[PDB]
Amino acid sequence: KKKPLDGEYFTLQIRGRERFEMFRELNEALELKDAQAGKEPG
Amino acid sequence: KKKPLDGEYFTLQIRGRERFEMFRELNEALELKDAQAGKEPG
Amino acid sequence: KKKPLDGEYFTLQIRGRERFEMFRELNEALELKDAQAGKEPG
Amino acid sequence: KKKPLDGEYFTLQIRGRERFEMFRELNEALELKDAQAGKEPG
Repeated sequence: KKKPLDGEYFTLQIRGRERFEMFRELNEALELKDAQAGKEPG
Repeated sequence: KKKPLDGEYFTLQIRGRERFEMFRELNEALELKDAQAGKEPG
Repeated sequence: KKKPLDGEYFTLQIRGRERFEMFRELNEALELKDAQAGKEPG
Repeated sequence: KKKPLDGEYFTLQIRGRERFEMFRELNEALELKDAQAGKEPG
C-alpha cells in the first residue's frame, strides 16, 4: 500500500472511562467521514 | 494529598494535528468544569 | 416513507461561528455513523 | 453593560436527546473556559 503520509497521530490522556467512550465515538465518527472524504471528487 | 481515586485515565490516538488541538480543547474544557464540579454543594 | 420516529431533535445556540463549524462537523460526523448504524446486523 | 459584540450565535439541530445533553456539556464546557479566557493577561 506504501500509503501517503497519514495525518500525524497524537495520543491524548482522557480522564473518566465514560468520557473515553464518548471521545472514541467522536474520534471514530470523524475517521469515518475522513474515509468518505478520501473519495475522489465527482 | 493521598487523593481519592481519579477517574481511570485512558489514552487515545487522534489522527491530524489540527484534530488533536481541537480534542485537547474539549478535553481541557471538560476538565475545567470538573474542577468546579468538585466544588461542594452550596 | 412514513418513517419510524426519528430521535427527538433539539436546537442549541453555539457562540462563535468557528465553534459552529466545528460543532456541525461533529454533528454531521455522528449522523453519518448513525446512517451506517441503521444498517441491519450481518 | 453595553457589551462588546459577542461571538455571532448560531443555532444547530441535534438529533437524539442523549446527544443534546452531550453537546450541551461540550457547549457549556467551552463557554466556561471562554469566561476565564476573558481574564486579563497576567
